[PDB]
Amino acid sequence: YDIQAWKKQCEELLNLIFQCEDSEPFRQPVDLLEYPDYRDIIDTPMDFATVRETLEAGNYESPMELCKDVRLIFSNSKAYTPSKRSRIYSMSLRLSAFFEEHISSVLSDYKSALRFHKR
Ligand SMILES: Cc1n[nH]cc1CNc1ccccc1F
Repeated sequence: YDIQAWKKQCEELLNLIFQCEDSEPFRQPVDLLEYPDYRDIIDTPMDFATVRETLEAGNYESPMELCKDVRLIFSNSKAYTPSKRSRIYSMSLRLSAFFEEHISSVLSDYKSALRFHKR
């Protein structure tokens, strides 16, 4: 029933993601000195610190918006990887599976609470 509960649920999930070793390449914006052509390939960079800061600033209205940005981290990894077997892309696949497994109930609970609110 709680329309606001998603926010703390997303903070807790982001805390788990930051503890997870697989998130290391995704915690901060990609450094252009390390990957000089990054912006030639990726139009909209995204990383977990930016997601956490957007959430803490009160700049997400729903968990769907946060999901869209987290999914952008993973699609940017798939777009920039030179191979489906690269280290960083393999880490992104595992982290994405972990994220999707945990975000499902957050999204479901929010959409149910909102449908109850508008009944
Ligand atoms: C993100 C990010 N973190 N660290 C480097 C990058 C750039 N992306 C990337 C690079 C190589 C293989 C696979 C990839 F997705």
